Amino acid sequence: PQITLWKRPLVTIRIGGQLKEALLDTGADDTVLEEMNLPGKWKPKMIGGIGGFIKVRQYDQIPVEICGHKAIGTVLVGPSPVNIIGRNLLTQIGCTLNF
Amino acid sequence: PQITLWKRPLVTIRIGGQLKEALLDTGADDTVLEEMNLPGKWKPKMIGGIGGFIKVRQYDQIPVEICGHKAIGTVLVGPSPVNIIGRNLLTQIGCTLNF
Ligand SMILES: CC(C)(C)NC(=O)[C@@H]1C[C@@H]2CCCC[C@@H]2CN1C[C@@H](O)[C@H](Cc1ccccc1)NC(=O)[C@H](CC(N)=O)NC(=O)c1ccc2ccccc2n1
Repeated sequence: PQITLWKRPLVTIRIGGQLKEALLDTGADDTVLEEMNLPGKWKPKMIGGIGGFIKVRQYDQIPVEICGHKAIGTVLVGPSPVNIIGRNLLTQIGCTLNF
Repeated sequence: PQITLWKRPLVTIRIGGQLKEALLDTGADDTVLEEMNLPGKWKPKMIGGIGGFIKVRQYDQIPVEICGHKAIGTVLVGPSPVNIIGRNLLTQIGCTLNF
């Protein structure tokens, strides 16, 4: 589809079979999720943006479906106010910026 | 242009007569530039990101040229590792997300 930027580009994703709302974020290298209790091994990581760094848990090879387009890769879980879909998964769904 | 996302969507902009590299960021509501001088009055403001809140200088009605496209709007100046072009300006240049 085509997603306009008049409002935050929030879309429904499925991860762990849960449905969530998440921000399509061309400025994010990573995919960062609101705290959720995913099973599996993880590695600690620190990621940064405006305001500083937060501690997150890195889970690998997690399926994430984005408006019906399937992806699989790394998701970082921790105390973010918003679920963010970053470039690692936006590339997998063939997302471009256009103007 | 059509811009893919296997690398950061960094483009050249012109602001205040100077060229800068900036990130095309669909996740950012606002446009936030690294600390610099701009002409005119500014007002103190605060904005929040993944790592928490920062103090910024708000400049209104600033012209910014983004890959040759003209925008004129609010630019926030503050401590950042990256010059970020947010939706307030992306929408002025007709930028959408597509997949
Ligand atoms: C820019 C404003 C403040 C207007 N908005 C944001 O920061 C929004 C805020 C919402 C709500 C909180 C969670 C984050 C989301 C989306 N961000 C926008 C992002 O696109 C944001 C933009 C940004 C890029 C680079 C530096 C600072 C801000 N990106 C990130 O926060 C992500 C997190 C991540 N690791 O995926 N960051 C980066 O991609 C990144 C790249 C390079 C780099 C270099 C040095 C230091 C930090 C850093 N972060």
